[PDB]
Amino acid sequence: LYDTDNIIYSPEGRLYQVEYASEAIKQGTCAVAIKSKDYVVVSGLKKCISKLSFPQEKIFKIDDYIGISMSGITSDAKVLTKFMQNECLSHKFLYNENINIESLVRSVADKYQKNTQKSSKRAFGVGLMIAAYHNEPCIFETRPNGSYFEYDALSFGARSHASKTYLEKNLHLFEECSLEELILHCLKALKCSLELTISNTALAVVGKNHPWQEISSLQLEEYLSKVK
Amino acid sequence: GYDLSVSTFSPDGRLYQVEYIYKSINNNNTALCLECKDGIICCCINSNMDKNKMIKKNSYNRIYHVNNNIIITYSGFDGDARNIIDRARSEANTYYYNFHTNIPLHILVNRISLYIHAYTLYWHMRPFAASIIISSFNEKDKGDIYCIEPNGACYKYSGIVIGKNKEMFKTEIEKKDYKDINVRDAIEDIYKFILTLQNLVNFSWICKESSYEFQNIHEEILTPA
Amino acid sequence: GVNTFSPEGRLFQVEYALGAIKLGSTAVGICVNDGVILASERRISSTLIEKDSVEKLLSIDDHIGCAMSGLMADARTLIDYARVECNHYKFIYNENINIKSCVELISELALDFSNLSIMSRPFGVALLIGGVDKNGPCLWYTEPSGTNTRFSAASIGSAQEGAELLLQENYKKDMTFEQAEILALTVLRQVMLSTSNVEICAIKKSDQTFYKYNTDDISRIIDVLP
Amino acid sequence: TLGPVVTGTSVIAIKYKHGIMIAADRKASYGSYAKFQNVERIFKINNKTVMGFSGELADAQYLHELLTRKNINNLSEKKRKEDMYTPQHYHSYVSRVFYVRKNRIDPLFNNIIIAGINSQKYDNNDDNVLLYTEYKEIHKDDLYIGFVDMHGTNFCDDYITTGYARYFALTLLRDHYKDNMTEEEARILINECLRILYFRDATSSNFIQIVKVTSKGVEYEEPYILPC
Amino acid sequence: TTTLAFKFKDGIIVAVDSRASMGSFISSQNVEKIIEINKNILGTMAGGAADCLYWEKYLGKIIKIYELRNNEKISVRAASTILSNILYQYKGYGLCCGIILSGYDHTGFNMFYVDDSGKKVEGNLFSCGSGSTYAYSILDSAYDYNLNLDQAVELARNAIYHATFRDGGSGGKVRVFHIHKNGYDKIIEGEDVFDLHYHYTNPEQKDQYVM
Amino acid sequence: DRHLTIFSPDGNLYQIEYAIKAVKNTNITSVGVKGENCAVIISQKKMATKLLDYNNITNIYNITDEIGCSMVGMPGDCLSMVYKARSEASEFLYSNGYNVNAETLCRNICDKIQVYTQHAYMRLHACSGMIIGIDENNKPELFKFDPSGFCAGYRACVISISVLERLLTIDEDIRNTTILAIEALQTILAFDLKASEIEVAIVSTKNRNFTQISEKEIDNYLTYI
Amino acid sequence: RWYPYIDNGGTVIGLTGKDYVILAADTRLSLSYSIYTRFCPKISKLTDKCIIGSSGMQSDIKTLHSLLQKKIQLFVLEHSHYPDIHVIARLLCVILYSRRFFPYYAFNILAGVDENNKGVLYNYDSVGSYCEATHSCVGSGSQLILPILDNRVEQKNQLIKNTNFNLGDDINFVKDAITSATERDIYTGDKTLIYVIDKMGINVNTLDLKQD
Amino acid sequence: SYDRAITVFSPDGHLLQVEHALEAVKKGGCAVAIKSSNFAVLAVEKKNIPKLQNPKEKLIKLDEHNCLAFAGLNADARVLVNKTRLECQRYYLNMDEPAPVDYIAKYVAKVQQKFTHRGGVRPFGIATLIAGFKNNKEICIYQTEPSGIYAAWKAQAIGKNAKIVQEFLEKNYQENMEQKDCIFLALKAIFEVVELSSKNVEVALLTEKDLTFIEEQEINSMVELIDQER
Amino acid sequence: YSFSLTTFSPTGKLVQIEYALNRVSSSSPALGIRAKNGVIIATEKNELIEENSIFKIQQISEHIGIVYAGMPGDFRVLLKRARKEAIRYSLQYGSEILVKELVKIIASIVQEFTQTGGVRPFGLSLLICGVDVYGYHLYQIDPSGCYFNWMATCVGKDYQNNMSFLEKRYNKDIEIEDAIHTAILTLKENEKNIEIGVAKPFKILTQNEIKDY
Ligand SMILES: CCONC(=O)N1CCC[C@H](C(=O)N[C@@H](C)c2nc(-c3ccc(C#N)cc3)cs2)C1
Repeated sequence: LYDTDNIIYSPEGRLYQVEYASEAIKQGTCAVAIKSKDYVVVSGLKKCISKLSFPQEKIFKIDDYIGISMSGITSDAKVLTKFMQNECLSHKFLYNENINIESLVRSVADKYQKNTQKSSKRAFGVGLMIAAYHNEPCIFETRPNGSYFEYDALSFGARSHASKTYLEKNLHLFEECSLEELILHCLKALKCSLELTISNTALAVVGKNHPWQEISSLQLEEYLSKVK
Repeated sequence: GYDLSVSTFSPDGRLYQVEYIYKSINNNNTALCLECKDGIICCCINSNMDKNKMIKKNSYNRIYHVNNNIIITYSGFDGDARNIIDRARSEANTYYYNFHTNIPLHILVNRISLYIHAYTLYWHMRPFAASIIISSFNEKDKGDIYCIEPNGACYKYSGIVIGKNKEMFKTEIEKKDYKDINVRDAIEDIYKFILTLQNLVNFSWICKESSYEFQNIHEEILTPA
Repeated sequence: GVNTFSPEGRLFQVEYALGAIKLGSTAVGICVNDGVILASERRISSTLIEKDSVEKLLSIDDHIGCAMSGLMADARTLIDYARVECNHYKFIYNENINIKSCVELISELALDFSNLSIMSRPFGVALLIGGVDKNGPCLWYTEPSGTNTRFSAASIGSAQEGAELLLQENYKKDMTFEQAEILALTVLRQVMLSTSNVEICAIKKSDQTFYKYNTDDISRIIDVLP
Repeated sequence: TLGPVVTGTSVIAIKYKHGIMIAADRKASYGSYAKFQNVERIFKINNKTVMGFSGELADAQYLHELLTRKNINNLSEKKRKEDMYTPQHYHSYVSRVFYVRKNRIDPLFNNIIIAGINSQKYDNNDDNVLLYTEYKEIHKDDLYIGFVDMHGTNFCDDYITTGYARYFALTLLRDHYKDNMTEEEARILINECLRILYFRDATSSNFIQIVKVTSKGVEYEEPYILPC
Repeated sequence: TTTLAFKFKDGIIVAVDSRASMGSFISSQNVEKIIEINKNILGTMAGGAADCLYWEKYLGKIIKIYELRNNEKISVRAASTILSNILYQYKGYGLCCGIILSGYDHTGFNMFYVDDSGKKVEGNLFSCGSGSTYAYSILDSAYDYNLNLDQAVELARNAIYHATFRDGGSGGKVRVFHIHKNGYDKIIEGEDVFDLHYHYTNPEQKDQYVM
Repeated sequence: DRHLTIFSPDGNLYQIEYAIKAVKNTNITSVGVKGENCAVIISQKKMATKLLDYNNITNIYNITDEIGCSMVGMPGDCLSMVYKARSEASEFLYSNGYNVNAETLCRNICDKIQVYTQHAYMRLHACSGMIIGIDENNKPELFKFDPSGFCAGYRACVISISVLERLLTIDEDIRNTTILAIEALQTILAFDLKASEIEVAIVSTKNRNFTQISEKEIDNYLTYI
Repeated sequence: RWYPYIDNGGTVIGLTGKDYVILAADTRLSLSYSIYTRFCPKISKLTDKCIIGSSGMQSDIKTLHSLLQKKIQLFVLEHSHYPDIHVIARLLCVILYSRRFFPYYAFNILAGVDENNKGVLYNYDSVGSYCEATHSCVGSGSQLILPILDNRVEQKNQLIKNTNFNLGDDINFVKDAITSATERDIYTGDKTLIYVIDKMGINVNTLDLKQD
Repeated sequence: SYDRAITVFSPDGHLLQVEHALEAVKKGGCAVAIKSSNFAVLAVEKKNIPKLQNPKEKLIKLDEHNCLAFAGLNADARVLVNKTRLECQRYYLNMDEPAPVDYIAKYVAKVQQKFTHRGGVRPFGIATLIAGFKNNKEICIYQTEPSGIYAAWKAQAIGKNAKIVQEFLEKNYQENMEQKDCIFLALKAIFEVVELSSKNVEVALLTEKDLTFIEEQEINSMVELIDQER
Repeated sequence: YSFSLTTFSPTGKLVQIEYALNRVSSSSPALGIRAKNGVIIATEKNELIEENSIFKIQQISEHIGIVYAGMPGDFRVLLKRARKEAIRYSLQYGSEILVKELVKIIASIVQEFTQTGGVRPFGLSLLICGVDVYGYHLYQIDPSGCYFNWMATCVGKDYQNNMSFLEKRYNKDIEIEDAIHTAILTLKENEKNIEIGVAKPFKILTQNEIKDY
């Protein structure tokens, strides 16, 4: 009775539809993101329903130094990806400088929570992991209930608790480690979530004097060999 | 079955959605504002996210400012609070559009309280889940502190606490009169009441040392307190 | 509520619309280096129906075709939208749309009912859209949930599972275009054969042009079954 | 505005060793009548950005109030010193405003100069921005002076003159200007340019306001009378 | 400009020049004026080049969408009607378009003339542009229905040559296309009118030609 | 189903009764009394239901210099009705160029309230109002309305009725009317009242402007009784 | 009344070989017998194998180039590949025709090297009419340069031919063309920028000209 | 319900309002369409109280060359027919050629799907049988369901007891046939469900020139022949 | 969100109209009597409330007056609308509005809320009295939106008994004074309770005038 519509607060003081949208995030595949003094690396699992199916794209570009990973409903993620891309390019057209990530994440969070007020609309059933280098590496989590948070390290999706435990164990080493060491730590966390075939793992990097770039297949194979 | 809509009075004459919003806000993080002789000291305790160790240290700040001399803090949901804060900023900007002067604090309080109240009328809008402390300090007028409840009310205080554990914090801060105490001598007592660690707290004030303008405590003043 | 969520995080209307796409005649699509082929079963309920009037296969563009299952009228609306948008792209840019981009447009219209940013309910159709672009041939599956999936080979309709198993058991990457043709006919034969029983279309890498099969082409691959 | 009535005269601006120096006389003419002779014509946008105008006063005041509220909007969304908008951002905003107004055949009857310091590395002024209450040698590439026109055409140079100074002072600047000029050399050069403008321009005045945008912020020198 | 279409025994001939002069200055003598609207209908540019190019391509996209929806090639009459209605919708805006749409459909060989002012006229011998009167003179003098393909081709080439010779705003090259049942052919893709003058009127080339 | 503002099978509208119950639940009392050439409203200065600023609490309001009012009920609804009354008076002055009457303002406010009464999609304002002002014939006017959207003029009113009935020079008339209002509130509440917890507001022919007497004058009047 | 159009002057020359494109343009900006500045570039980069130069009103040119760059970047983000010069050409035509009843006062040359490693130049008027060419010129000086290019490139009035064209000779020819433009055109002068695209990318050279 | 979803997916996967519209269509009177070489015949049942109701309309001439026969709700049929006539004339204005039967059948099916999909509207409780001529001068018949799906038919029946008349038409259609034989086939087909009488049916022959209604005397003679046969 | 709250019952009844009818039935009574040379409408009804500010009988125009039974606020908005429509007809055609046209317009407006989405019917019944070139007019408008043309009628509480009394007492050829006396007789089944309005222009009779009658 208290979860039939999204505008009704529960007697405890909870919005059940928004919490169901936040529960839809857990069904997505695992994604992990970590950073250091310089770089950010984001890794994820490309869903493959059958051997005839190609893997599903997991990471997307937003700007020259911004990229995203998603967990939840893919259409919502596509809508928000288009919104962020148009916002970044509109800032680049109106003014001749890069958009602030803080303003962009605030805009995306406002766009989320605008749908949680009108009874006609529904909350966004997708959680976002925005990785960027504006003046320094940065990772942002955005949840369906309108909130966003900075993160030193981050992970979420199906079976993400083990990777989060690995990050809780190894957070103190990421700041001083080199870029290849950081890539190995991210890949080890992604393995701990679970087999890391060339097809089923997406990985990308962004940092100082390094635009957003998916690591190639040969380099990815070399790094996956180095994981042991 | 009268509590399933904000636009219906129960047989007792009560709107239960407002009471449920009150319960939700009381379940959220604690926020204090206090009126000292040289300034007002405001702070927030983000202890609900103590379990989350992955958060970047001192990044989730519930303290915001308007026109560089009006602190505005909240207890409730983040998105609704950001709507209220952006509306307050827009109203201040409109007042400067028309009149070339900063908006008075109480007119902003009335306008934003009416804006919050406007959502508690229709059957197709979610009422705001946030209690808002808006405050300022002046050399002449001393500290004006206003608390806007989710029901559209707005009340002036000489000290206010909202969020979880508000009763204990209220009776603790009520013990001593702060109209003859400075902010530097008050931060120690605020930390003592927060104990009854330091990366889950936010602070701000508008005293003379900040030239009566918004600021946050530097780590070198945080630590010795 | 059309937009209401479930406690499991799944939208009720999308979950219900997924039940509609199972119902329908079976169709299959195979992609090889030489080209892409889509075969489809016809439902000739009685002799009074004109056979050529009902067409399960059709063109979204000169270089794109599709096999559709589910609620047919919704499919006619979707293909009309796709045709308009594809020709708009060809006007605005003077080239051919990628099949991924057309599939993404069709998926973007699919969940227009949600009104996140006008349709009122989800579509009840699933589409195997094949075609040749600068990246070669490809074949993309889309469903009411709004998710797209590039496939080497795929099937839709009532006998989805059996056709999928037969495709998985008897598909190779480097197989000849005629090899893929006999694969399509064998899969449809096992699911259910003569001219006008099945409709076949092909888009080749050499031509990049839609080509609906007819008499003496349907029978040619029927004559070389194992 | 349908055309100018109360018009402001030329503005001069140059780079020098410690920052920007911008000069304007404090006269606004009502046709051919010195109705006002104490008019502030150079506006402080923020601690490292100032604006000057030549044209109708009402349009300039409108643009100044627009940029002022843009500055408070920027300050409200501030977390660190690098979040502040540089003179490049304000110059692009003014250019877009003038272009959009030009599309409708309804311009702001003005020619605008936007000047200041781009980089934040020379001081920590914007750590605690205050609104209601030795120098450093700054590189030429970290300074900014930019012209914006009624038709929206805009550009940047080491020295910008707007108004009638484009003929009288621009010649002397193109002859005598040099890089790394001292404050005194810049002052005497600007004084000579304003002397020639006062002698040869009817609408000009010999009551000058100089503003310095340096490492210690914006500094309004007390107005003075040009000797002879 | 000079564009000149005309029906004849085996089909339709279309012929155009290739200039895009901006007032007195010649901007380019290599412009394609016979826009292929689709595989059977052919366009033709006169007047404003931007409007003709844009709206003929728009008619092309409209015809492609119609043919894909209904699965049958459109008629010359329907394309002419759509173009005329679209152009009449922009009455009072300053468009400048003179178009000759020729083609083959199930009704037969059909030719139409359309204008930016909503005109639509069905005929068998049309000409547009600044040099249209001269091409009309040559065509109406020499036109016959029972001409062969080569006879009609040389007639069209001669008419275009005379139009370019008299008219200051026409010249460059001449492009002559032939439309038949199964499509169309570019009989002359491009040919300088310099050689046309020194072949037709001044073959001796011993002195300057007196007009 | 009593949720909507629709007719019950007995013909009653229960949402208006529930809103009136909401107004009564605040336990806030205000007494309006007319005089020969003056009108008084005396209201009780307390929150609707230690560090709270008790000077800021008030039920009386200034719609205009001449007209004033006292609203009782929900606080957000009270402020919203105050802003509606000010907008109505301002619109009247703009269109007609002379000051609206208390009577006409009450008519228009209840016309606005009837829209919420009739429309199902609008919640009713839990607000009763008591407006006073002098008319153009130099006589007082005391009008009063409730959440039902029905207004009436009263010789005296409360938001007990018999207590006023038995009780019922310009300076002497003003003094007697103020004493009557204070004594009526004291007798209705049935406990001795301090001057710091009540608020008196007066309009009169001598001073046309709405104004509230200071606490010293209220103390003098209480010591007089 | 206020007339919402000015001519900022200057010139932009474009040439193509079998496997390369050269685009020269002056960097003078002028209101009317006056000089705003002595360095205002007219050529912009769109992709790693395409450039656009233009002459006319400078605000229109700058806004058009920024909008076209934004549209190409959105195209790359959406369609997962970089557009050819022909795709950008049709896009520019549509963008210019969108303002058909209040046009961009800008005449453009779109230079690039296509999929087939073939140099392509598309010249554009204000209202979107456009065509391919081997050589083109826009701006104040164009009526001077274009007869020279017609004489040298496609010699028609010459009975014996010499078509031994190479990159260095073409660069020298374009340098001579812009030099002759500077001599006989008041609005052409100051430095000039020459962009070259042959097989790998863009290479930029600069040349001082007469400062008068 | 100004903009609200009246038709939505059920737990099984059906759009329940569409089947309810089909149930409404099953109440409508029987209507039969038969094709021939260059002409068609449409025969539709009529029910009217004798001696009171004016006999004077289930068949319609849509434009110069099309014709329609519906089964279901009559007011919905009337508004759909008015929209169809408007679109016929709109096409003939926008193309300067008469609307083909295939185009207008597609438009009617599109409109029915649109009312099956838009918010704040109810599905059309009517099935339709259109008959007409194409651009290539061939004649054909299109049957359109309430669910937005259409299809071309050689011969078809809609309305109450449609299955019996359909399976009767299956065993008697013989490709090209004369006008007399076509009309007689239509009469004996539609009379397998409705009572054997002359006044319970109206039948019309569509030719390239115009749609001609068969006079009551011919129908009565053919009814007498049918009665003598059985 | 525009959906009709008033809906047909399974027995073909608009029960919301029935409940509004019940509400006006529970309200205090009013009545009207039409004479050969006049028309009268009268009412029935604290010691602190002012009698001047609560007049149920109101004037729409110079020869049209109105009385109601039901809700006060609904009556005030309908009175404002009636005055606006009368002013609209006077501004358009010049002459003062006819009683029948005003009654038809108000009846249409009252019926509109019976069908418009998201609103309820008016909770009152009106009685218009007036004079024009076609004589004297008395018209009753229900919550349903139906206008009834009467010689004399009663509305509100105990209206059946009052109708029986008036039907026994009423005659067609009565005078203004006899009609006023019969109205007071019907209302009897004090001075301050009754208020009377008679339509020469429409007027409200002061308290002494009812006192002498
Ligand atoms: C402020 C602008 O400075 N003034 C300028 O730039 N001018 C004026 C003088 C002649 C110049 C000229 O003609 N330049 C040649 C290379 C051009 N040709 C075209 C063109 C476009 C489309 C078609 C077609 N179909 C044909 C030609 C566009 S430019 C263009």
